[PDB]
Amino acid sequence: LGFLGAAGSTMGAASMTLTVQARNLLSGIKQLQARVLAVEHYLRDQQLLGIWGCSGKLICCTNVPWNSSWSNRNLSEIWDNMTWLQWDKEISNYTQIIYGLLEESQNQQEKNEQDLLALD
Amino acid sequence: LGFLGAAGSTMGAASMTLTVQARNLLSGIKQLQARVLAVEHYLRDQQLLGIWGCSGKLICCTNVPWNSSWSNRNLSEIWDNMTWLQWDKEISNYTQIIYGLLEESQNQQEKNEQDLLALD
Amino acid sequence: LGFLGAAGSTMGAASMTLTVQARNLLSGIKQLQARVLAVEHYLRDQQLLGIWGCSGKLICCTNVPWNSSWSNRNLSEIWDNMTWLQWDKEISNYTQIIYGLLEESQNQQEKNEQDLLALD
Amino acid sequence: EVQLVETGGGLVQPGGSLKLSCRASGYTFSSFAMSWVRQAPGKGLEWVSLINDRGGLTFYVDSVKGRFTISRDNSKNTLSLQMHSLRDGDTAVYYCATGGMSSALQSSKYYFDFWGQGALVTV
Amino acid sequence: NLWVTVYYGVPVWKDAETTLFCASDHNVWATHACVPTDPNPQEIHLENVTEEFNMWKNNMVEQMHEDIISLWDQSLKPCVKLTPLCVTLQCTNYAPKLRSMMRGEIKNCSFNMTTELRDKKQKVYSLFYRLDVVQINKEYRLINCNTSAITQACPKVSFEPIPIHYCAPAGFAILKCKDKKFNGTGPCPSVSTVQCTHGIKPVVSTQLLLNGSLAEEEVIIRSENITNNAKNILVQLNTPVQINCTRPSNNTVKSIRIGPGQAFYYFGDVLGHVRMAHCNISKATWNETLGKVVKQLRKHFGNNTIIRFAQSSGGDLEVTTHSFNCGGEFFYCNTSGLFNSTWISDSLILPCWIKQIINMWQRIGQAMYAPPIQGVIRCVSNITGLILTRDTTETFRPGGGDMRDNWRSELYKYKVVKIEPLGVAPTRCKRR
Amino acid sequence: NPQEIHLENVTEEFNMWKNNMVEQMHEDIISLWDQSLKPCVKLTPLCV
Amino acid sequence: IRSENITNNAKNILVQLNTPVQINCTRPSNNTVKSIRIGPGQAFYYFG
Ligand SMILES: *[C@@H]1O[C@H](CO)[C@@H](O[C@@H]2O[C@H](CO)[C@@H](O[C@@H]3O[C@H](CO)[C@@H](O)[C@H](O[C@H]4O[C@H](CO)[C@@H](O)[C@H](O)[C@@H]4O)[C@@H]3O)[C@H](O)[C@H]2NC(C)=O)[C@H](O)[C@H]1NC(C)=O
Ligand SMILES: *[C@@H]1O[C@H](CO)[C@@H](O[C@@H]2O[C@H](CO)[C@@H](O)[C@H](O)[C@H]2NC(C)=O)[C@H](O)[C@H]1NC(C)=O
Ligand SMILES: *[C@@H]1O[C@H](CO)[C@@H](O[C@@H]2O[C@H](CO)[C@@H](O)[C@H](O)[C@H]2NC(C)=O)[C@H](O)[C@H]1NC(C)=O
Ligand SMILES: *[C@@H]1O[C@H](CO)[C@@H](O[C@@H]2O[C@H](CO)[C@@H](O)[C@H](O)[C@H]2NC(C)=O)[C@H](O)[C@H]1NC(C)=O
Ligand SMILES: *[C@@H]1O[C@H](CO)[C@@H](O[C@@H]2O[C@H](CO)[C@@H](O)[C@H](O)[C@H]2NC(C)=O)[C@H](O)[C@H]1NC(C)=O
Ligand SMILES: *[C@@H]1O[C@H](CO)[C@@H](O[C@@H]2O[C@H](CO)[C@@H](O)[C@H](O)[C@H]2NC(C)=O)[C@H](O)[C@H]1NC(C)=O
Ligand SMILES: *[C@@H]1O[C@H](CO)[C@@H](O[C@@H]2O[C@H](CO)[C@@H](O)[C@H](O)[C@H]2NC(C)=O)[C@H](O)[C@H]1NC(C)=O
Ligand SMILES: *[C@@H]1O[C@H](CO)[C@@H](O[C@@H]2O[C@H](CO)[C@@H](O)[C@H](O)[C@H]2NC(C)=O)[C@H](O)[C@H]1NC(C)=O
Ligand SMILES: *[C@@H]1O[C@H](CO)[C@@H](O[C@@H]2O[C@H](CO)[C@@H](O)[C@H](O)[C@H]2NC(C)=O)[C@H](O)[C@H]1NC(C)=O
Ligand SMILES: *[C@@H]1O[C@H](CO)[C@@H](O[C@@H]2O[C@H](CO)[C@@H](O)[C@H](O)[C@H]2NC(C)=O)[C@H](O)[C@H]1NC(C)=O
Ligand SMILES: *[C@@H]1O[C@H](CO)[C@@H](O)[C@H](O)[C@H]1NC(C)=O
Ligand SMILES: *[C@@H]1O[C@H](CO)[C@@H](O)[C@H](O)[C@H]1NC(C)=O
Ligand SMILES: *[C@@H]1O[C@H](CO)[C@@H](O)[C@H](O)[C@H]1NC(C)=O
Ligand SMILES: *[C@@H]1O[C@H](CO)[C@@H](O)[C@H](O)[C@H]1NC(C)=O
Ligand SMILES: *[C@@H]1O[C@H](CO)[C@@H](O)[C@H](O)[C@H]1NC(C)=O
Ligand SMILES: *[C@@H]1O[C@H](CO)[C@@H](O)[C@H](O)[C@H]1NC(C)=O
Ligand SMILES: *[C@@H]1O[C@H](CO)[C@@H](O)[C@H](O)[C@H]1NC(C)=O
Ligand SMILES: *[C@@H]1O[C@H](CO)[C@@H](O)[C@H](O)[C@H]1NC(C)=O
Ligand SMILES: *[C@@H]1O[C@H](CO)[C@@H](O)[C@H](O)[C@H]1NC(C)=O
Ligand SMILES: *[C@@H]1O[C@H](CO)[C@@H](O)[C@H](O)[C@H]1NC(C)=O
Ligand SMILES: *[C@@H]1O[C@H](CO)[C@@H](O)[C@H](O)[C@H]1NC(C)=O
Ligand SMILES: *[C@@H]1O[C@H](CO)[C@@H](O)[C@H](O)[C@H]1NC(C)=O
Ligand SMILES: *[C@@H]1O[C@H](CO)[C@@H](O)[C@H](O)[C@H]1NC(C)=O
Ligand SMILES: *[C@@H]1O[C@H](CO)[C@@H](O)[C@H](O)[C@H]1NC(C)=O
Ligand SMILES: *[C@@H]1O[C@H](CO)[C@@H](O)[C@H](O)[C@H]1NC(C)=O
Ligand SMILES: *[C@@H]1O[C@H](CO)[C@@H](O)[C@H](O)[C@H]1NC(C)=O
Ligand SMILES: *[C@@H]1O[C@H](CO)[C@@H](O)[C@H](O)[C@H]1NC(C)=O
Ligand SMILES: *[C@@H]1O[C@H](CO)[C@@H](O)[C@H](O)[C@H]1NC(C)=O
Ligand SMILES: *[C@@H]1O[C@H](CO)[C@@H](O)[C@H](O)[C@H]1NC(C)=O
Ligand SMILES: *[C@@H]1O[C@H](CO)[C@@H](O)[C@H](O)[C@H]1NC(C)=O
Ligand SMILES: *[C@@H]1O[C@H](CO)[C@@H](O)[C@H](O)[C@H]1NC(C)=O
Ligand SMILES: *[C@@H]1O[C@H](CO)[C@@H](O)[C@H](O)[C@H]1NC(C)=O
Ligand SMILES: *[C@@H]1O[C@H](CO)[C@@H](O)[C@H](O)[C@H]1NC(C)=O
Repeated sequence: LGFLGAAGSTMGAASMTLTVQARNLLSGIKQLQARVLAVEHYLRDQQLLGIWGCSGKLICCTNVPWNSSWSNRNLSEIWDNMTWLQWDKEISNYTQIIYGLLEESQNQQEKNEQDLLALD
Repeated sequence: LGFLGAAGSTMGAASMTLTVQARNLLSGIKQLQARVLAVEHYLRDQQLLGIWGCSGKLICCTNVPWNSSWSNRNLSEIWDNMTWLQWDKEISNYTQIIYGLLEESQNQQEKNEQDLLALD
Repeated sequence: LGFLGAAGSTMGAASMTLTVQARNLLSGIKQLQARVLAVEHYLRDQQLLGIWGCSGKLICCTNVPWNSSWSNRNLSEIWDNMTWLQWDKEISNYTQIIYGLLEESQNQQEKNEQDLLALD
Repeated sequence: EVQLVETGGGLVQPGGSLKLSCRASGYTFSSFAMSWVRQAPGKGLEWVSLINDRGGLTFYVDSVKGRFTISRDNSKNTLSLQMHSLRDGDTAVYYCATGGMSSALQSSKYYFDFWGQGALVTV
Repeated sequence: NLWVTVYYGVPVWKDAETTLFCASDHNVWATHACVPTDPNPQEIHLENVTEEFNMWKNNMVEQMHEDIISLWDQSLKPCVKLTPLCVTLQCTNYAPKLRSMMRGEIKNCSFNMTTELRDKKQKVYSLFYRLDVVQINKEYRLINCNTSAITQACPKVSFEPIPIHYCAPAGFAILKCKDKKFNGTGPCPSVSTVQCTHGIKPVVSTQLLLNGSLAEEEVIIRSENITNNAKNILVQLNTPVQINCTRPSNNTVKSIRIGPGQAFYYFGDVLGHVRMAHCNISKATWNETLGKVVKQLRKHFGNNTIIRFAQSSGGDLEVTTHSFNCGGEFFYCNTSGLFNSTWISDSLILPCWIKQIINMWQRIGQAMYAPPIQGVIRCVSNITGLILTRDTTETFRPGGGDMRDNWRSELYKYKVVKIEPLGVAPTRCKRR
Repeated sequence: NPQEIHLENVTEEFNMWKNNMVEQMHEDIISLWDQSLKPCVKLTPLCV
Repeated sequence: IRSENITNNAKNILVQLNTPVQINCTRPSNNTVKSIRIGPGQAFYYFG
């Protein structure tokens, strides 16, 4: 395929091209500003992903359950019958909620890990 | 609370607001230079932390013992009865020593892991 | 020693100074552009390591076997009798092949981990 | 002055269930880990379960590992133990106790400081 | 038994010097080039945090000074260069039969001026204020010819002091002091953190400060060193004193072309009467205001020490008279009627005058020509503070000239710190 | 090698009248034009 | 003696010495400098 080649395909197939997309995200004043901004944008996503407990991973998962109010649309018949562009609109009003939960159920894990390692 | 809201609280209590602080560290020439510098600073801290074996963690512990000479003022004395701004002065002359030890007792770990993985 | 002090030493000996080299990679338009580029270069290497499944590590091994066509030179012949500068020429035509393999034999791992975590 | 007061208990036939609870005061409840200790009529003391101060980490003795749940509520200042699939060997006085593990920032104890009087469980 | 634990995101900081960016919601200040504004400038009170402030070492002040000078120069750079006007002028008195205060203040001069074509000259008559010309031995020259070329300020660019907010770059924070009766240095216990400062109006004046903030409770007297006569004393008032300034002359503005797309604007004539510019100050308010200032000065100098105010001592107009920009005209006013007392334990009028050749910020070598303002001028502002200097009595006189002090009076509440979110402490765990 | 990838099964909304690429081209063309006239002879002496 | 191509006579030869040769240069004449304002803020300096 190539960059964005899977954009019109289902979430299932598209999940296998994450490497392709990731490699194309990262590389007179106005041109220099654009480059600096691209770096800041990139780093903010990496910081966020790291905060959530997901660092050097393209795919990772956590302990935050999916709420049925967040566009409950089956699983198998939707995951493989929907594109990412469509999914992105289906849950666009919930990403801030999800992101907040992802951070909370990480800070809890760091504290639990720190305590377990303190047991002699 | 909010950014720096825990600055006047104890070290223990303030350890629970690390996420808040982390998210506010990262987002015509003079201003563009300031942005570039902020990025370089950010990356230097991330590199350093990664060298010590601490990657995406906000809290991580290691194998370097605390020396009693490094202001070892008891334990509850600092976590419950001191703020981070005070702690930063109590050990300000030992951070380079500690950082050197943290780097060393990592490189040793990487070699041990590399050898163990070589056993059949 | 110091930065690049191990450049003339064998690969085995030089593998112990990786920390030194890594720390020297990070810190009017022409000069500002040079700084922005240094950051973009750094980040590309970090992205690549993350893609390969090797994040906060200076040394990491993977599941890609060494192909003897990629300049086989024994084992001790390389590590105890060659410098990194020489090795760099011995396999200069194979780095893209190797990198492609390193990315593929990661995506295979991420999917296998995702499926194992789905078992109850 | 520590006030650890157990309730619940009673006679439950084998295979049944019950819930014990302990209310507490005097000491900041949320600052301490708590455990349940069993006093069988002839054994004296058996450790059963431990919960950390935030209510997120629990540990059990093998004999109740697949049957009992230890839980905490820091707004209620309540410690509780839910027993299931009770057996004759579980007849004992069950004590509410303060102690055991700590927070990793605060002088780990590994001993019990305070005890309640104990609820009686007969299977 | 304890091990080193590393924490990232630790709420600590160090004093630091950085570049702040501005934001605001044409004007001389490039407000359109400074607009990354924030409708919700959240402020976080920091409980139990005491920080040391020092307004005399505050680099936010130095940056504000540099930014203002730079914006001024950029905005008024692409304008008409009045180099063709550095000619010999033939002048007489505008109103030779006038027996008023304005007798001799306005000159009626002629020029041999350039025009659109290089082959021709035109005879031009215009009016000048006395302070803009020099007799050279009839036979006058513009005063700027002695040192520099002069540029006509663009008529389309306003001198209104639109508020500017200063915002921190990521990794930095601005801390407010917020104690009451904060004298510029030391440990405020009421500190709060903000992303960006309140808007500060870049009002430029000498002697008296206009349109600034007020003290919350009582007059606050600040100094780098209260006993060093080489230093200025900045006085912040807790009440405004209203001042009403005017230019009671209906002027007509004329213009000519002096080159290929270049035009010169000038003072043509006066309709109605010729009257002296002036400012009105409530007499009672001013006397009460000084009484408050003296009461506070006695805290440093003694309640048995006689304190007197006196007339400014000398130098050029920017240091001997009050000056401000109202309606675009540049006024100079005599404050000798205010600083005249001796304190021991209806309205006041300041005569004023205006001039069109202005040397801003001691930048000798770069003059500006202020085009005349059509019609009449009325301008109302309050005095929010004043600048004093010092000679069994103490003598206080008005100060000025160095604009950094005008900005110190607004930025005294802020400091910039660098966030350093990484540190270690002993804990009880070993990694594995 | 100006590679192009067909986005099979992608439909997208275009609006040429709100396309800011036009505004950038407009400004860059004017700027280049103007820059190129800076190091040149002024003819103000000819306005006679 | 250094050269890009020592056999190419069109190239320069750069010769680095291992010892300095001292050279003393002078303008043995006491000159007086005068100045004239030639415009509003400009002055010309010249050999008087
Ligand atoms: C201290 O703060 C006060 C309060 O803001 C400030 O006084 C204000 O000054 C402005 C400008 O000098 C006054 O606004 C004028 O009001 C008249 C009313 O008819 C208008 O005609 C004026 O507009 C003309 O000029 C504009 C310039 O671009 C043109 O665009 C326009 O078409 C007109 O030509 C202008 O709006 C305002 O009324 C006063 N406020 C008071 C209470 O008088 C004062 O100047 C500040 N002090 C200092 C020293 O700056
Ligand atoms: C799923 O999300 C819904 C809201 O979208 C959560 O329900 C809300 O919970 C709060 C908690 O007090 C109530 O006040 C709201 O009235 C609830 N709203 C609705 C529509 O029920 C729900 O609890 C979430 N479920 C899970 C499992 O987290
Ligand atoms: C704790 O720190 C002290 C110094 O702060 C270390 O002791 C020093 O060790 C060097 C080793 O050559 C001696 O030369 C110094 O004289 C020692 N100083 C003192 C005061 O004795 C000590 O070894 C450190 N402890 C640990 C466990 O690292
Ligand atoms: C090692 O690399 C060589 C090539 O450098 C691989 O051999 C090739 O494999 C392809 C597979 O279709 C054949 O078409 C080529 O003809 C092979 N080349 C040669 C020279 O035989 C080899 O398979 C690789 N080894 C491993 C273990 O993967
Ligand atoms: C500008 O012109 C003035 C007027 O001739 C020069 O300054 C005068 O110098 C005499 C010397 O005693 C003083 O008495 C006058 O009072 C001065 N006049 C003023 C207005 O200051 C002045 O030096 C000239 N400036 C330059 C750069 O030559
Ligand atoms: C604040 O001002 C006072 C003046 O009132 C300074 O004190 C003088 O310092 C000089 C330094 O050589 C001494 O010679 C004087 O005798 C001092 N005066 C008195 C009355 O003692 C004081 O040092 C200034 N503060 C600072 C920090 O410089
Ligand atoms: C300042 O106060 C004076 C009065 O002392 C005002 O002067 C009067 O202004 C009115 C306006 O038309 C005239 O009719 C009076 O004849 C003036 N009186 C005198 C004595 O001249 C003056 O206008 C005030 N100025 C301001 C700015 O308010
Ligand atoms: C400046 O002085 C000139 C010279 O007297 C004034 O111009 C004269 O005005 C009278 C009034 O009718 C005319 O008759 C003359 O012909 C004018 N002279 C010239 C040479 O044009 C001029 O008006 C004065 N300027 C102002 C603003 O009053
Ligand atoms: C150094 O300069 C010499 C002199 O020009 C070059 O040699 C000439 O190379 C051309 C190439 O066709 C021959 O035709 C000439 O006959 C050569 N001249 C001589 C004297 O042999 C020589 O190649 C240059 N060296 C390099 C590296 O370019
Ligand atoms: C350049 O030539 C002029 C003209 O001869 C010299 O100026 C004359 O010097 C004599 C000496 O006393 C004067 O009497 C003349 O009046 C001067 N002429 C003028 C026009 O002023 C001039 O000095 C020569 N320049 C130098 C540097 O010697
Ligand atoms: C486009 O839709 C058709 C429908 O069957 C599908 O077969 C094809 O693979 C889709 N294209 C992409 C890029 O997924
Ligand atoms: C929901 O998932 C089940 C799984 O078999 C599927 O059979 C069902 O049709 C799905 N419902 C939909 C898509 O409405
Ligand atoms: C989902 O199934 C419907 C059934 O006709 C099909 O039209 C649609 O294109 C499918 N969606 C995707 C993303 O392939
Ligand atoms: C988000 O909220 C808007 C409010 O009108 C609504 O129309 C839209 O459908 C919502 N999106 C989702 C994913 O529910
Ligand atoms: C400030 O100190 C008091 C002293 O008891 C404490 O209660 C309060 O919580 C402290 N403030 C913060 C932010 O912790
Ligand atoms: C160390 O902390 C404990 C906590 O109770 C305290 O009792 C002890 O006295 C402290 N150590 C010293 C030397 O004071
Ligand atoms: C430590 O305890 C003392 C006891 O009075 C208290 O004043 C101080 O504020 C405490 N420190 C902190 C950081 O709260
Ligand atoms: C650091 O060294 C200085 C040198 O005088 C000393 O005063 C200070 O107390 C030292 N800091 C610590 C944490 O020991
Ligand atoms: C250089 O080569 C010699 C050969 O014996 C070896 O001993 C020496 O250690 C080498 N230097 C480095 C820096 O490895
Ligand atoms: C190649 O490896 C073998 C393994 O025993 C070793 O004996 C031989 O000497 C090696 N070749 C070279 C050139 O060292
Ligand atoms: C490897 O061994 C050969 C044997 O002659 C020697 O010449 C060569 O320099 C050695 N390589 C290194 C890096 O020391
Ligand atoms: C890379 O290819 C070139 C092509 O001529 C060859 O000469 C060189 O030896 C090759 N390098 C390696 C490491 O085989
Ligand atoms: C303009 O130049 C002429 C030339 O003779 C002169 O007579 C006239 O007085 C000049 N005008 C002025 C205003 O100097
Ligand atoms: C401001 O307060 C500090 C507090 O120590 C004092 O030393 C300083 O002299 C005060 N400023 C004046 C002008 O007195
Ligand atoms: C100034 O003169 C103009 C001439 O039309 C007149 O309209 C205006 O009202 C006058 N202004 C005053 C204040 O008299
Ligand atoms: C300034 O003008 C206002 C307008 O109402 C007037 O009330 C006030 O008294 C004037 N101030 C002075 C000092 O005259
Ligand atoms: C200033 O106000 C005080 C208030 O009593 C009064 O006594 C004093 O005489 C006033 N001064 C003048 C000059 O009127
Ligand atoms: C000035 O008045 C204050 C009022 O409390 C008093 O404390 C102070 O000592 C007085 N100073 C003198 C010099 O009398
Ligand atoms: C202000 O008026 C006083 C009154 O005598 C006079 O001494 C002073 O020089 C005047 N100031 C100016 C700048 O004219
Ligand atoms: C100061 O007040 C006295 C009182 O008569 C007066 O004579 C003197 O001229 C005044 N000075 C000024 C500058 O107004
Ligand atoms: C005068 O001071 C008051 C104090 O609130 C302020 O509201 C008013 O705007 C000030 N006057 C001017 C012209 O700003
Ligand atoms: C410089 O040294 C190199 C070493 O190989 C030699 O080939 C070259 O001809 C020399 N050039 C000169 C000008 O000496
Ligand atoms: C040059 O002439 C000046 C004139 O005062 C004299 O002082 C100076 O010494 C002379 N210099 C030489 C080198 O003769």
